Amino acid sequence: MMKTTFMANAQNVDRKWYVVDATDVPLGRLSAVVASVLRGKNKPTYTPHADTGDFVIVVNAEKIKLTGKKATDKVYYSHSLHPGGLKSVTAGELREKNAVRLIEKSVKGMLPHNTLGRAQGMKLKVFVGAEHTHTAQKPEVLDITGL
Amino acid sequence: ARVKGSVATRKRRKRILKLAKGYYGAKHRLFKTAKEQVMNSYYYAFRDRRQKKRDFRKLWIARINAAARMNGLSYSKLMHGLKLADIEVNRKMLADIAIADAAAFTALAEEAKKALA
Amino acid sequence: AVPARHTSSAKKNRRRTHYKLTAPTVTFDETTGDYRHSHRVSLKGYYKGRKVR
Amino acid sequence: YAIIKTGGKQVKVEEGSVIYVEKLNVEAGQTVTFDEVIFVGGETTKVGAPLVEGATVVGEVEKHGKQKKVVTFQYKPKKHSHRKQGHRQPYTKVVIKSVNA
Amino acid sequence: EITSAKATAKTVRVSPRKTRLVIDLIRGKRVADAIAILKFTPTKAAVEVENVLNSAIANAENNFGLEKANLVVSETFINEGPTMKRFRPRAKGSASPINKRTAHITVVVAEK
RNA sequence: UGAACCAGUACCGUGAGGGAAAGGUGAAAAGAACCCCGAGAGGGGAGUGAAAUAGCACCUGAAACCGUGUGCCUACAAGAAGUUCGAGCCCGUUAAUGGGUGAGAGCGUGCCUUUUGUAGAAUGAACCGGCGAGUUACGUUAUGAUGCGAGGUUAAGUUGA
RNA sequence: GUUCGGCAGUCAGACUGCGAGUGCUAAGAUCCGUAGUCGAAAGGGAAACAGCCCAGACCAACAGCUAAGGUCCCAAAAUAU
RNA sequence: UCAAUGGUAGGAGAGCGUUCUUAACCGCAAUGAAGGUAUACCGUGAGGAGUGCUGGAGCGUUAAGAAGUGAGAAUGCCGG
Repeated sequence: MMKTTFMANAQNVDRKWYVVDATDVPLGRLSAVVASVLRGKNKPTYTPHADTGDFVIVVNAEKIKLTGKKATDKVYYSHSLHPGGLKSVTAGELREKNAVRLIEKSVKGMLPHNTLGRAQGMKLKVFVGAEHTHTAQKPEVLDITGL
Repeated sequence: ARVKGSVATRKRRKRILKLAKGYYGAKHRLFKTAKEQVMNSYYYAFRDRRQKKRDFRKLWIARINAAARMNGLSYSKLMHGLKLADIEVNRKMLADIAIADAAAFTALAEEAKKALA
Repeated sequence: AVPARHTSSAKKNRRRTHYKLTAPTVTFDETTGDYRHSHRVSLKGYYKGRKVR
Repeated sequence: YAIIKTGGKQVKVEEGSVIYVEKLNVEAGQTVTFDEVIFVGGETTKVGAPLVEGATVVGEVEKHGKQKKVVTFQYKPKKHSHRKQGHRQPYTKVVIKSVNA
Repeated sequence: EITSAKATAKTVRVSPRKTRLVIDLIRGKRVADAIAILKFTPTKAAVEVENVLNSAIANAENNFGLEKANLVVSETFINEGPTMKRFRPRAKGSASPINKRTAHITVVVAEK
């Protein structure tokens, strides 16, 4: 009666690799489903300690389909612990410079904020204008839609 | 009649401490923080006698919408097809078919396809 | 000045970690002993191989 | 291989799988059969099974006993919360050979 | 036949916490290293551990004579005993006592 | 009994006064000859005794404290220090749906008095053990129990253990 | 429900509306009547929340269904029509 | 079978455990009482025994009576 559950993963994990891209795709609608795959939530094998952390690959990450004037009023912030620690990276700015944390900080907002969330969330694969590198392994392109 | 029952009193002390053993550090080297420490633990073990119910069911429905979503199927219209479906409204054994069941899983999914149909 | 709460003895020993003593380098059995330290005098008057009481 | 809900617990049985189940009016070991078995289940065979007939769990009844006396003190207000219950359960270990599938 | 090379001591005021500063150097090494550091120890606590140490080699030849050059320390421990207090005066009726630090001093050596 | 013990002792205070602490070796000291370490004590052998973890404050020996060894885990972690599940490891039991772990992950504001409401920056608690608080004397009322019943009832006292 | 008999404690509460009063028709302000709530009632919802809403817990359970409220991720259900 | 089982101050009922009880009932005890210790049993609870070990003299039953009688917590106390 007692052990009708099953992990089937918590030692025997999988490892798969996915080139996931669209050049312009909107940020939220990409973000929560690449969050779903970096969980492996879409994989039918969930465990709260699954470690189905997908090799979530992005290249050519120049553009969000940017609704409204969000490149003028998105503006980010930060706070260094020195008092009066406002330091702001702003809206359209550093998109053209380095659109990396332009994504994965928002996917930190996606993820379950814990050691596993920072595990695969700090195991993203991020490229902004590239053909990336190390196709020694086998990468696979995932979808287009927000499903 | 100035009597004590001293060893009996310490046997209540001994009884609750031996039943209290295991937690962090100083606690069994003391008395009273350990007293809640079993006690709080089966307060919400009493809640988890309802909440591993209500979270293993989240594992159930979550993994079954994971495989349904692997067939591109959403849980609400799937279950809606399960009430549309047969004498089966069987739930969580139908969650347990996450192992290796294209026959049971995708075919019962097709039963739901002819239930929405 | 005056402490607030009890030191937990594990943390008390975590204070007591770096407090340890350091072994001095002892010259071992010379003839069959006895001993000095390098840059120091034997019990037989010897530093630099000559007896000085 | 089959699925049977004896109590309010629907159960994958394998044709040989020892399981556990709450107390039934079996007495010591009389290996009796139960009949509301709904699935072919764990199949690798004939499919479907909305309501199954003749594939009943010919149950190889073994034993029933006491589970584990887990305990109860409850609810914590301040000002003298109060007191214990706590029991075990007359569980029922029964091996299941011989489904008709 | 047994190694059993143990001696002990009692009723000496030596701060066993600082003897637990002493024994970490001891517990692994050969007795030549032990009397090496022990003769060259700039603490007061570790001279008289040749009473136990010499008395324990003197156990090993008291009724063994075994592996006398070969003897590396098996184990030690030095514990507090009953620390004898004394009602020390301190200003305006303060006068707190003093725990004179008793110690058992226990050494086993063996081979290998 | 303050006081089982050289107790009204020690001790405080000039005084009037106050006022402590503490019993147990072993049957029998048969109290550890000797030998060795050690300045000595103390130890260690020997032997003693039914027993030496039994060695002079010595039956029995927790408890806080300090340890020494031990299987597991932890040096990308910000918890009333928990559950529940559980990777993985180790071990095998008031023989048992075994235990010791526990990474990881979900959800989780200590306990007491008072208050309208305290998680508390409201108190209070260093810890551990011991002590430590709703009685009885007589009376009334209520409720039952029993006995006999318009009749129940002996008080004080006397006898007697 | 009454009656009779013991045995109690409670006197000082808030809060949410709703209708009053006083107050700058200020207030988590007072002071009424009125219902609920807490107190003395968990769980869920609203980010934590004593008072609002829902829903009153003997217990097991690896059952389902549902209240409000939700269904892009944390965080489960609709990238639903 | 049906219905009930949040619950503080409140009130009612019931039971556990300690000690002494000459009572008896009736045993244990050196092959080991009590007491301690580990213990992966049982009992709705309080609680109960089993085993391993210390330990070397009183203890347990049952049932009933009687109680300085059920211990955290107070600048509780004393001792460590």
